[PDB]
Formats: sequence, structure tokens, C-alpha cells
Amino acid sequence: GSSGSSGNSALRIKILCATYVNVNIRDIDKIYVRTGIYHGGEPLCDNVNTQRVPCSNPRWNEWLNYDIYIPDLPRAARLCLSICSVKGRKGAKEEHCPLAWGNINLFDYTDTLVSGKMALNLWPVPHGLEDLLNPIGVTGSNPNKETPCLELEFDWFS
Repeated sequence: GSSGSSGNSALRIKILCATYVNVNIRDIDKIYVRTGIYHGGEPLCDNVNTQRVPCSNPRWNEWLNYDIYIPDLPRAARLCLSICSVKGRKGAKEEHCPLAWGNINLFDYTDTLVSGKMALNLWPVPHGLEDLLNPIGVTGSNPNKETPCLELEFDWFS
């Protein structure tokens, strides 16, 4: 048997807020965040999106649940997030535009699921990034300050 540790099956991450967002103009209505996991650029399961918050207050403070399995999560796979801006017109549909993106290695350098709150900078999206989430984006915390940064909470209960 075993004392019983690191016995997680479902991954749950909570978002706090963002800083130095790419929201200059004052037309955007609200914003949202898209998270997901991919293995070598290829998707594994549906992605998750955070509630819609006003640019003025990118604060989320919501618990995001992932449809992934710890004991089924491949080392090659990882977590990828990206900020998007949604804005539409009366009667017309909304428009989503990518701003930044960040890839976090679900498995630390020691093949040990990450934990404890953390806040790293995100990389700027390419010229009008057709897509919203960049699963291919590089991993690590951008040393750049000007760039935005998102804070999340790593928790593993079950």
C-alpha cells in the first residue's frame, strides 16, 4: 500500500486577475480567458473559458475546472492560456480578438505537478492571431515587464 499522497484525479485552477492588459482603447465591452491542454500541439479535450469581466476590472476570482485526468495526463502535455477581448454591436454578433498567451508545463522539471499560487507574464499574440489559444506557444515566464501577466491558483484535491 501507500500512505496516500499526490493522489489527484481532477485538476482545478482558479484565476485572480491580470495586469498591464493589452486593452488601450475604450471600446471593448468585456473580456475572457481561454485555457486548455494539448500534447505536442494536438488537442486532448475541450477547452475552458472564464466568465466575462470588464476591461476596467480584469479581476475574475472564479474556480475553473478542467476535464482532464491527472493519472491520465501525459508529460508531453501542458497547460495553455490566452486572453481575448469580446465586443459586439446592438443586434450584431460579438468579436473575439487574441491579446496574449502563456504556456505552463503542467509537469515541473521534476515531473511533479505544479502547485501554490503563481503569476507569470504572457507573450504577445502574433499579428491578428487567427485562433484564440496558442497551444504551440513557448513555455516559461516572460522576463518582460511591459507584457501582461495572469495569476492563477494551482489546487489538486481529487
